[PDB]
Amino acid sequence: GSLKSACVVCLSSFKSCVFLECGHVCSCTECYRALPEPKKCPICRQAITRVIPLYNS
Ligand SMILES: [Zn+2]
Ligand SMILES: [Zn+2]
Repeated sequence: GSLKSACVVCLSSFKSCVFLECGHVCSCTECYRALPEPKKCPICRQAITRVIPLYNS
């Protein structure tokens, strides 16, 4: 289910982040950090104001 579960940026780590405010779950944590500034969601291209773990903190 890699379309559903693999990070859409590297395709090498599982998705692990929720992007706010757009709400999309598309990226692992390393790819988020690596995103060029200003950081935008790979899915919808909205600015990412905050990252929270998909695994509930
Ligand atoms: Zn990744
Ligand atoms: Zn988005």
